[PDB]
Amino acid sequence: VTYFSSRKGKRKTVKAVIYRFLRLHSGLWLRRKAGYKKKLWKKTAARKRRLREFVFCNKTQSKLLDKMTTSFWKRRNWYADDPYQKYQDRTNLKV
Amino acid sequence: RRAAPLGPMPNEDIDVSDLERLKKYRSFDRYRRRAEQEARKPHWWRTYREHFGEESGPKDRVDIGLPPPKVSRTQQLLERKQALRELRANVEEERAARLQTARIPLEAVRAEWERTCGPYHKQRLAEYCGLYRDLFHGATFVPRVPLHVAYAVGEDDLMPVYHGNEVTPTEAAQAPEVTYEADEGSLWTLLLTNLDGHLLEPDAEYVHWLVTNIPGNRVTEGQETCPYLPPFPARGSGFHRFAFLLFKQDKRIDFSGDTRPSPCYQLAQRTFHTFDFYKKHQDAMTPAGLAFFQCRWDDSVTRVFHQLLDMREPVFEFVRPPPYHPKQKRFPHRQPLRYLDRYRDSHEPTYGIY
Amino acid sequence: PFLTAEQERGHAAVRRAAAFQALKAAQAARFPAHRRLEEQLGHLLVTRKWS
Amino acid sequence: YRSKPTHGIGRYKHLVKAQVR
Amino acid sequence: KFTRSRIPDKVFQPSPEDHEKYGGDPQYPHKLHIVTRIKSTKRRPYWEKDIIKMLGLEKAHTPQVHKNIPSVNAKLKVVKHLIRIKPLKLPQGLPTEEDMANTCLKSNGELVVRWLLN
Amino acid sequence: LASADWIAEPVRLKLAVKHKNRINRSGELILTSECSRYQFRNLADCLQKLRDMIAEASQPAKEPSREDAELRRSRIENMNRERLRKKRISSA
Amino acid sequence: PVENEAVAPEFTNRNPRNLELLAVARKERGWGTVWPSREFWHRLRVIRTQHHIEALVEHRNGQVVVSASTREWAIKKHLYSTRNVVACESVGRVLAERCLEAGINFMVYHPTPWEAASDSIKRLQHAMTEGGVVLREPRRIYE
Amino acid sequence: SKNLGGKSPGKRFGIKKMEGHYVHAGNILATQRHFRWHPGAHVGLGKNKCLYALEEGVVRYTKEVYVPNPSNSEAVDLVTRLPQGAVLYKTFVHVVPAKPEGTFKLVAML
RNA sequence: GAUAGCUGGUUGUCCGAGAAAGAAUUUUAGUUCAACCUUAAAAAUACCCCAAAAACCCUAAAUUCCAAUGUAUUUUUAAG
RNA sequence: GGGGUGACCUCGGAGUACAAAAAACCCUCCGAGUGAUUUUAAUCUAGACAAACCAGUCAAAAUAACCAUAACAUCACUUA
Ligand SMILES: Nc1nc2c(ncn2[C@@H]2O[C@H](COP(=O)(O)O)[C@@H](O)[C@H]2O)c(=O)[nH]1
Ligand SMILES: [Mg+2]
Ligand SMILES: [Mg+2]
Ligand SMILES: [Mg+2]
Ligand SMILES: [Mg+2]
Ligand SMILES: [Mg+2]
Ligand SMILES: [Mg+2]
Ligand SMILES: [Mg+2]
Ligand SMILES: [Mg+2]
Ligand SMILES: [Mg+2]
Ligand SMILES: [Mg+2]
Ligand SMILES: [Mg+2]
Ligand SMILES: [Mg+2]
Repeated sequence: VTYFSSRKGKRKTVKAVIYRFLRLHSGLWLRRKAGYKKKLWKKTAARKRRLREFVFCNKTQSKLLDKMTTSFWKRRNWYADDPYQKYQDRTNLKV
Repeated sequence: RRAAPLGPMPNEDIDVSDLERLKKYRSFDRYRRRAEQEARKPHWWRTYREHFGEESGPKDRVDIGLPPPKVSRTQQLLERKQALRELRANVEEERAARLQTARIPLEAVRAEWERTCGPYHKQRLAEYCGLYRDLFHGATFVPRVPLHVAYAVGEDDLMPVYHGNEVTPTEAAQAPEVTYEADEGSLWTLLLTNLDGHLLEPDAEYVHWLVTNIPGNRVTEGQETCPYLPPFPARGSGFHRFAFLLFKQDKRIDFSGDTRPSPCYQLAQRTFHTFDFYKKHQDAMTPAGLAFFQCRWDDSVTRVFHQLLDMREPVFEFVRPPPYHPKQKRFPHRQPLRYLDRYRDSHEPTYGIY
Repeated sequence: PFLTAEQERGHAAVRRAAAFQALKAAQAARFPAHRRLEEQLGHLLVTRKWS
Repeated sequence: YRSKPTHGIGRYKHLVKAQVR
Repeated sequence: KFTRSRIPDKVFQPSPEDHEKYGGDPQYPHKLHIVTRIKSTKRRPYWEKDIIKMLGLEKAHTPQVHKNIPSVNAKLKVVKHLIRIKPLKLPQGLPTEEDMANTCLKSNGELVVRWLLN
Repeated sequence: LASADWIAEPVRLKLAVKHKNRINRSGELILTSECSRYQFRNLADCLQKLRDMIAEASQPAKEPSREDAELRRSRIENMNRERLRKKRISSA
Repeated sequence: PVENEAVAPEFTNRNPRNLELLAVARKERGWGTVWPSREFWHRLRVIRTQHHIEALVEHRNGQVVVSASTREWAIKKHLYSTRNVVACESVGRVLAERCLEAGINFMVYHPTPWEAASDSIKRLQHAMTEGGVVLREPRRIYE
Repeated sequence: SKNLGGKSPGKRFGIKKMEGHYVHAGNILATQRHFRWHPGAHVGLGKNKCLYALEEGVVRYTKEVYVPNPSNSEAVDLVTRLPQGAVLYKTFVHVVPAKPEGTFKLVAML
């Protein structure tokens, strides 16, 4: 992760994270389950459902992704007909 | 580390040596009977009944009722053996039993059952339905004398009221008729009590029809303390129980504090306690007849609530407790995307400052 | 012993509850102190000269 | 459990054996 | 493996001669224990360290008063090989609120209420 | 409901027969909406339910289809209590 | 207001039969490993000895609700050969009548795979079905 | 040398919830490879021989009798070969429901 | 100013608290997590824990969960 | 138990690890890199085990068809 670029002198970001992740404004990161397209005929139905289902990440990986992504991808997004717009925020988090 | 057994071990009586000489059972049915018989013994370890409410095991129930009809055991057994021999002497009965073509006089069976063993079955049925636990809380009686209650739905339509039947207020709107064998030298009292339906006090019950000083079997000749009131269960909480209690008394009981007026359309006045009533009239009254039945809500209850009682029909509902959800964490690990839907207050996008 | 296990059942619990509540209050009273005008206006006294 | 007084209550192999001069 | 040592209850059965040997009351047990830590906490297990900390015996050679209930008696049995235990004796009864400052604790195990009268 | 003049007499009678379980004793039909948090959507749902009731009361081709999984028990207990109701004895 | 208008919304129904009739009671799901399964509200039990036949209806707690035995004098003096299929059928009809009277309509019956093929037990089940008492207790609402 | 594959991580096959713990619906009470604890009231049996509570309450363990399923030929033969005084006992795990079924609340006084 | 998982050096005072290893790795000379630990903030239950309980052929020291009781520590949050 | 040579590199069972869990050795023995058959065994979602992470395990209720009373595919130590 280039912390100081050579052209503009800013901090770049890796594109693998933006390709295989999605940042909610609440700080959580959404990803796909590893292996949801490999050898489906050898796996059980419950395993196929667990593979197809989405999952969240923990604090360490969340901070890693926050360090690997710049300030642009951490903005607030209001997309037209966005399914995750309902999940952009957090409710009833008594911590 | 080993410990000492706190009592006899289950399989320590049989011997281990020479198992071939020891007789065995070869029937799964016999083994099942043996296991079910042994499971009912008061073991010393933690069992299923102790944890799932064996009702404190043995219960010293007070018996408040008439003594059993004293019969001659020898003569009864001799007559029964003679009847059995006379029955088995027939050849036509054996032919019918071989051809599997034989019927039974169910009416005579019902009559003889009510005469000899109906009381105990009705007692255990009332115990199962929870009659005595709510009428006396410490005592169960035996319905020695029978009691046939019947409602009239028309000209030739008669609905009986057995121990635990389901009779709707549509049939129960009019006053029922009671029948029971009794001589013309005693006094009886009939009391119809609704155990479920009191809105304010859960530990109290309603009275629908109380008539005392019944000369013999003539129930109409007796003076009625409270006029008959049709059942009125709530629409939400259904299946209430209504019990007909019959008490035999020796003296002419007179009471003014328990006297109800002619309209008697006040639920505050129709607030009864069978325990207190029996405490008051314990010297003379003895319970001998019992007839309880189930009653749920129907279209006829609205009329009783509006015209008679002058009340708005209350409606309940069997609402279930909300499902449990753990404390919401900051970073849920390996949880589905719907994890935020389990703590969502409402399915509406909330725009705070925008 | 003086007492038995069945006699000591919850004989001193209000004291434990009060001590735990006092600990909770002492931990909850943790907060930055007050900043008064004196702490800022006394620094000017370093140049207090004789006229 | 072994340290409990009810130890060996499920013991049954000593009741059946399933394994002349 | 070296683990905790369950002490059988037979060892804690007093003999008819131990009462007269240690000067104890055979009928009425004592009410309060004076405990004083003798040995150290080093080279001792972590559970013994926790017990000796929770019993309020950090400062060595300083007496502390505790109850006589089986609850604390369990811990006292666990760490019995590290403390001296005496029964608290009250020759002048429980001190009132007017003598809380003039009390004293003698070495033999008694609590005098009026100490250093003028 | 009895003063609703914007509906026909058979429509009013069919509504009073069907939805009598939610009618107050003073003859006031009541509709209630609590799904959404917006009073506008609540009123929209109430008016839609009223329209559905008007339609089901006005369309004469309603065969009145009823469920079975929730009515089998009622039918069985009805037949069973009728088995005892079959006693024909003069009374009153 | 009206003195009879009070409601006290927290209404308690002390009747143990209420939930069992409303089919919202707590079924005893579970064992699966031992037989028979104890997931029901009422349980039919047919005990066949070499002399007498007993048809009992026991609750999940173990208490007998309604019972019909060939030892009873009513059936004993009316019927011969208390062991035969005619006896089983008569006991079944009497138990069906007593169940209709007591108000119990749904019960379970789990016979062995060999007793289910018997002649007396089949006719007993047929008589119980014809008498009005139907087996296969309803499924628990929100089980 | 001659022994290979002797290394394998532990499966954590043990009892999860002890007697007295307040569990909810769905919690795995105990896992096992062989039948060591049998389920009882309100305790289901997964296809991997796991025991899970079905109702919310308190967990208990009781020594009870064992009546096998008549379809299990092995258990039927064992029962038929048992002597006249033998009754099989097992350790059954139960869940005593503490929360009531439901409540009757007033909706509207019509 | 090539690169070094490798060696060597790394400059004032005092005080507080302070850790010896489970998992991956062309990996065992190192790295990245976990468990401990440090810095600030939230809360409330924390360790000792009698009964009672945890398998079937025989099997010890003791284990795991829990009252009360003695102490105040424990669990999350943000940086590490 | 220095390298080289020999052997191994992944997964499961039993003992080592006697009783909740886990626990290594170039410690001792079994094995697996699939076959046979038919009941071809789904969606969605409570709540839990295990675990650094990736992964693996379950599973109440609700859905359409089969009895209107099952669907966990079975067997081969079934565990791989
Ligand atoms: N891994 C580890 N090393 C330690 C710990 N404490 C001290 N050391 C190391 O031990 C050495 C000092 O030895 P000591 O003075 O503790 O006897 C130093 O190399 C130091 O880094 C510890 O807690 N963990
Ligand atoms: Mg290993
Ligand atoms: Mg191993
Ligand atoms: Mg350099
Ligand atoms: Mg290296
Ligand atoms: Mg220091
Ligand atoms: Mg770290
Ligand atoms: Mg213990
Ligand atoms: Mg505790
Ligand atoms: Mg060497
Ligand atoms: Mg080589
Ligand atoms: Mg865990
Ligand atoms: Mg289901």
